[PDB]
Amino acid sequence: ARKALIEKAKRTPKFKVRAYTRCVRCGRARSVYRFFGLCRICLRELAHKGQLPGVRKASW
Amino acid sequence: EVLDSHPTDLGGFSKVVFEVRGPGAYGTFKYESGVHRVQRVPVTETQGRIHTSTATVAVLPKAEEEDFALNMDEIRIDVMRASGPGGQGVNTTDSAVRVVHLPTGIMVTCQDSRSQIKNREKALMILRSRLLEMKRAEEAERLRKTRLAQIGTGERSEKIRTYNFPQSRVTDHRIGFTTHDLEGVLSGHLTPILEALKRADQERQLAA
Amino acid sequence: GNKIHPIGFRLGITRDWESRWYAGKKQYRHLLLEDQRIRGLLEKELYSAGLARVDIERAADNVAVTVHVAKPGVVIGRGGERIRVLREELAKLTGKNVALNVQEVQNPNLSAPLVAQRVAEQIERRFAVRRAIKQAVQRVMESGAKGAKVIVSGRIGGAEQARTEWAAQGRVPLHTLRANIDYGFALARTTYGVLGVKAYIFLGEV
RNA sequence: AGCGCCGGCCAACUCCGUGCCAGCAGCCGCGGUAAUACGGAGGGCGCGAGCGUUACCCGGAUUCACUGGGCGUAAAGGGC
RNA sequence: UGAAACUCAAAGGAAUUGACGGGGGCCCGCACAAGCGGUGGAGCAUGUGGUUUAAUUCGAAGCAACGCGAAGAACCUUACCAGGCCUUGACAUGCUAGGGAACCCGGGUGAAAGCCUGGGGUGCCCCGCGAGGGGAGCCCUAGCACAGGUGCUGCAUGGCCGUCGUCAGCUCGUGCCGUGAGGUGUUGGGUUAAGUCCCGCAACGAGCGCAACCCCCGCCGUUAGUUGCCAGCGGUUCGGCCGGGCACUCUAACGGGACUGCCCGCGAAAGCGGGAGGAAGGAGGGGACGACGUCUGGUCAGCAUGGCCCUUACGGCCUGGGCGACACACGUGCUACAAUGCCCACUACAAAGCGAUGCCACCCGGCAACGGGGAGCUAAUCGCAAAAAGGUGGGCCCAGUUCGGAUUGGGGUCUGCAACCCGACCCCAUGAAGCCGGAAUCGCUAGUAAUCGCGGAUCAGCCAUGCCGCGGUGAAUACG
RNA sequence: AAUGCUAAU
RNA sequence: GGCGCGUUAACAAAGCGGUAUGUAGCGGAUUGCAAAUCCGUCUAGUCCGGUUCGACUCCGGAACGCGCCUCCA
Ligand SMILES: [Mg+2]
Ligand SMILES: [Mg+2]
Ligand SMILES: [Mg+2]
Ligand SMILES: [Mg+2]
Ligand SMILES: [Mg+2]
Ligand SMILES: [Mg+2]
Ligand SMILES: [Mg+2]
Ligand SMILES: [Mg+2]
Ligand SMILES: [Mg+2]
Ligand SMILES: [Mg+2]
Ligand SMILES: [Mg+2]
Ligand SMILES: [Mg+2]
Ligand SMILES: [Mg+2]
Ligand SMILES: [Mg+2]
Ligand SMILES: [Mg+2]
Ligand SMILES: [Mg+2]
Ligand SMILES: [Mg+2]
Ligand SMILES: [Mg+2]
Ligand SMILES: [Mg+2]
Ligand SMILES: [Mg+2]
Ligand SMILES: [Mg+2]
Ligand SMILES: [Mg+2]
Ligand SMILES: [Mg+2]
Ligand SMILES: [Mg+2]
Ligand SMILES: [Mg+2]
Ligand SMILES: [Mg+2]
Ligand SMILES: [Mg+2]
Ligand SMILES: [Mg+2]
Ligand SMILES: [Mg+2]
Ligand SMILES: [Mg+2]
Ligand SMILES: [Mg+2]
Ligand SMILES: [Mg+2]
Ligand SMILES: [Mg+2]
Ligand SMILES: [Mg+2]
Ligand SMILES: [Mg+2]
Ligand SMILES: [Mg+2]
Ligand SMILES: [Mg+2]
Ligand SMILES: [Mg+2]
Ligand SMILES: [Mg+2]
Ligand SMILES: [Mg+2]
Ligand SMILES: [Mg+2]
Ligand SMILES: [Mg+2]
Ligand SMILES: [Mg+2]
Ligand SMILES: [Mg+2]
Ligand SMILES: [Mg+2]
Ligand SMILES: [Mg+2]
Ligand SMILES: [Mg+2]
Ligand SMILES: [Mg+2]
Ligand SMILES: [Mg+2]
Ligand SMILES: [Mg+2]
Ligand SMILES: [Mg+2]
Ligand SMILES: [Mg+2]
Ligand SMILES: [Mg+2]
Ligand SMILES: [Mg+2]
Ligand SMILES: [Mg+2]
Ligand SMILES: [Mg+2]
Ligand SMILES: [Mg+2]
Ligand SMILES: [Mg+2]
Ligand SMILES: [Mg+2]
Ligand SMILES: [Mg+2]
Ligand SMILES: [Mg+2]
Ligand SMILES: [Mg+2]
Ligand SMILES: [Mg+2]
Ligand SMILES: [Mg+2]
Ligand SMILES: [Mg+2]
Ligand SMILES: [Mg+2]
Ligand SMILES: [Mg+2]
Ligand SMILES: [Mg+2]
Ligand SMILES: [Mg+2]
Ligand SMILES: [Mg+2]
Ligand SMILES: [Mg+2]
Ligand SMILES: [Mg+2]
Ligand SMILES: [Mg+2]
Ligand SMILES: [Mg+2]
Ligand SMILES: [Mg+2]
Ligand SMILES: [Mg+2]
Ligand SMILES: [Mg+2]
Ligand SMILES: [Mg+2]
Ligand SMILES: [Mg+2]
Ligand SMILES: [Mg+2]
Ligand SMILES: [Mg+2]
Ligand SMILES: [Mg+2]
Ligand SMILES: [Zn+2]
Repeated sequence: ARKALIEKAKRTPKFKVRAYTRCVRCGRARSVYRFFGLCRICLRELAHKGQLPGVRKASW
Repeated sequence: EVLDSHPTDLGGFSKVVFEVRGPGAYGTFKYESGVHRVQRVPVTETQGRIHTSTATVAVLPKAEEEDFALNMDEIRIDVMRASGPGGQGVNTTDSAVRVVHLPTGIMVTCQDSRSQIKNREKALMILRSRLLEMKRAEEAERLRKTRLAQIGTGERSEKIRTYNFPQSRVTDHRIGFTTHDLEGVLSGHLTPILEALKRADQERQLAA
Repeated sequence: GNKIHPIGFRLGITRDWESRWYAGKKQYRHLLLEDQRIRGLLEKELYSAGLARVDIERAADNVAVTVHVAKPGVVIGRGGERIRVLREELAKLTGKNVALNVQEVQNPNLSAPLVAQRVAEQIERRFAVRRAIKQAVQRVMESGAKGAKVIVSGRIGGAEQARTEWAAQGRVPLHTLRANIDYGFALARTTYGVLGVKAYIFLGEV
């Protein structure tokens, strides 16, 4: 139950509380960041490839 | 109810004997007799290898506890003079007793007391104990042969069922029945295998 | 888990971002999704052209997109017959104005993605793996690079047990930040599974 | 026109079936769900009115060493 | 003196590289010791084993599984269960045929999905004032190629990660030694945090690691001065509010500064000890960064992927339930057991963050949660925002207490279609265990431990006492 | 002063 | 048959008219794991009938088990 779940989440529900976020890259439903729309795994992958503008490794 | 138990330090059993009480217990457990084979990575294994082990299951019908009594119609009693000291008493008294179990020819002689009555009673008691011992010995021999015919040597061959954990597979080789619910089977869900075995037993009597 | 991504480690020091634009909290994710869509579409379009790098650049409702390929003619074609077409669909895939630029790579031997892609293509052709790694590393070293490394992981040659084969020459200082190291990755989908190809090329220190 | 063989020794390789079973085996060893080693098929190699197998003898075996071996620690200096 | 039957496919000698030793030597680490505070006992939160259940989805297993995947389980999530439903399917291309759809508001039954349903409209290119017919964005019915599968295999795999271990190592080219495996280099002496450096040497050099290059903190300088700040000046409704200024603090870019650089001593040297100066002294403090390899390590349930398996069902939709069970066992935490304390009132002092179906000033009503008006702020401008420990004053007076706040009864607020299973918060009443914890066990060497509060991700709401960060107050001890 | 670790890389 | 004795929990085995122990078993600690060790905890009087305020305990019976005697012929 992966493709159907992704499409159903992409669909409008009868109630507004039944809408939940999913990762726009791999379809994950857990740990999805609002700022990027991506899950933590995809976020790390894309950040290591320089494809996230202004995003850099943090160290202080 | 569990009758006998010999546990091991790691939580296994080297032997465990229990009772299933209920109408049709033996009829429904009679297909579990034989050698069961498991292929898996042991928890006692250090290098992570797969091992093939076996366990033997013996199923017997619970017997009866009929008491033993001597039928006097097949027993002959002789009385005669004893041997040894005693003077005119032992010369003239029929104190010595012999009891003979006619079907088998086994005889017991008693001369311990001066009294014929006590000697007769003692001889009958000894004869009863001897016949009871022989009956028990023959019963035990028959049961031992049945057990051996069921479990054999426990070798890896001659197995009756295989539980493959890496493949999550259960195979009954008597009927070629393979299923893939290993956890369910190990949790007590033996109905499909047993119904297949009963199917095979009913189909094997297709005569003519 | 052992090694950090060579490019991600040096972002803003030696390497530069592949996408360069500014967006606020309201527009970042939609533009990012559009960028991923564009890159995914172009990846399966110019594969035979030798696609190394795709750069997305946005000013105001207009996106640049500059691609770097081994053979620009494979992207442009006869009088641009393909160059226009790949642009038009892109607009129909973005709903904006696009300025697709084509750039030639001076040395295909010095671009780690191209080396990795070539090695993966050879592996897919049921070629020998060890010979391929040796030949690719030697080719890179023949073009003035100060060092090179190529690593292949998987069921090398269809074997039932996965292995890793690597070759190296020169210098590959992965712990040096001033070192300009180009990293490339490629996948080989053979009938027996997927093999991973990694390429490191060292081009001196800035 | 047939017989043996096709893991190494040793010449001649792929597919399917099975799953420490069935089986193979001169030695080393194969087979426990992706077997060039089991069975079948396609192909191949060697011989061919034959082709294999068993038994026995010599060779390889300088492994009873005359040609042509050894004995500190590998088997081997006798207690003197 | 001295066999055989039988049995095995080897038994052996020397040397090599490792590993190991309750062998040796020299070293090291909160390893011990020296200290301070905990855990193991109580109650509660949470994860797990087990057991139970229709289901209590699945994975993670010594260290390196157990506030772990899960940075948000009422529905959704959801992968499990029960029932009601659908069939080329909720998603993708293609071949047809019949309609020609395309897009939009209504009817019955139903818990909903669904089933049966009632009223209009396709551009574009056409013969064209024609009935109309043709190719076309696009849709449905009946067929197919097929889609779909969180179904199995991490003992077929990629990618990523954990671990030995931020440990000081692991190797290579040529030369030389050895029949050979291999050795040398890389061993010996001194030194270092370091295979760090120096000296010696059949070796001479090199690579991956160490270090450095990057970020934050600590001192200063240049560029600037708004929404920042206010030393001097003039106003002032007493707030930098204004004029004005960039002095200062600060903000963020660029630079300098520290390098055993100097002096004394020790030593071949590397270096070690002492001192001056300096904000900073011997790596200045903290991050980022993890070698060849190891662990048949983890992940097919994030994704991808070989093989196997299902195909009006192992696919898909809805409602309801379960993941929240409960004789017990364990791990990680929170709150305490009190006077170096608790309660009440007034009164100070931060940092880093977040905010447009948002943050919400202020005023009104309710004890309150909160509700009703309603500015300012797309935010160095406005808000969250009150910091708390602290300081001052008062009350409690050694008690199961004005300690402690579990459990339960009742009245309410808010979010959400919907708080029964199963949310959070306010008020009233109730006021449990607990008097410092057995064998045992854990963290920590300085702005550290301890202690106090604040923010953020996920997120309608929240079961967060978790996690990632931030600052306030601030120890003890290290002989060895 | 302190015993042991079967059997498929 | 006569005389004498005994029956306790998981096993072996004691005192007591009113109140064990050793080794096990079970929960925890330690250990990579098992054993060993350590901290806690724990299951009863053969049966029936009496006396007694009160019976595992004193008395009577029954069952089973054990020991010795059973001679002059
Ligand atoms: Mg399903
Ligand atoms: Mg939500
Ligand atoms: Mg989500
Ligand atoms: Mg006589
Ligand atoms: Mg006499
Ligand atoms: Mg007589
Ligand atoms: Mg007489
Ligand atoms: Mg050959
Ligand atoms: Mg064979
Ligand atoms: Mg054969
Ligand atoms: Mg096969
Ligand atoms: Mg053969
Ligand atoms: Mg064959
Ligand atoms: Mg010859
Ligand atoms: Mg020979
Ligand atoms: Mg000879
Ligand atoms: Mg010869
Ligand atoms: Mg001779
Ligand atoms: Mg010889
Ligand atoms: Mg000798
Ligand atoms: Mg010799
Ligand atoms: Mg010897
Ligand atoms: Mg010999
Ligand atoms: Mg000898
Ligand atoms: Mg001699
Ligand atoms: Mg001798
Ligand atoms: Mg002598
Ligand atoms: Mg022999
Ligand atoms: Mg200590
Ligand atoms: Mg405690
Ligand atoms: Mg406890
Ligand atoms: Mg506790
Ligand atoms: Mg679980
Ligand atoms: Mg799984
Ligand atoms: Mg842990
Ligand atoms: Mg934790
Ligand atoms: Mg939670
Ligand atoms: Mg549902
Ligand atoms: Mg649910
Ligand atoms: Mg693995
Ligand atoms: Mg892996
Ligand atoms: Mg090491
Ligand atoms: Mg060499
Ligand atoms: Mg030599
Ligand atoms: Mg070394
Ligand atoms: Mg060496
Ligand atoms: Mg180090
Ligand atoms: Mg070095
Ligand atoms: Mg470093
Ligand atoms: Mg200035
Ligand atoms: Mg494993
Ligand atoms: Mg696993
Ligand atoms: Mg998968
Ligand atoms: Mg798979
Ligand atoms: Mg849960
Ligand atoms: Mg509950
Ligand atoms: Mg834990
Ligand atoms: Mg605790
Ligand atoms: Mg608490
Ligand atoms: Mg109180
Ligand atoms: Mg609820
Ligand atoms: Mg109490
Ligand atoms: Mg008290
Ligand atoms: Mg402990
Ligand atoms: Mg330390
Ligand atoms: Mg907690
Ligand atoms: Mg031992
Ligand atoms: Mg041992
Ligand atoms: Mg033993
Ligand atoms: Mg030992
Ligand atoms: Mg072992
Ligand atoms: Mg052993
Ligand atoms: Mg062993
Ligand atoms: Mg007893
Ligand atoms: Mg007692
Ligand atoms: Mg006791
Ligand atoms: Mg005990
Ligand atoms: Mg115990
Ligand atoms: Mg142990
Ligand atoms: Mg134990
Ligand atoms: Mg114990
Ligand atoms: Mg007499
Ligand atoms: Zn994702």
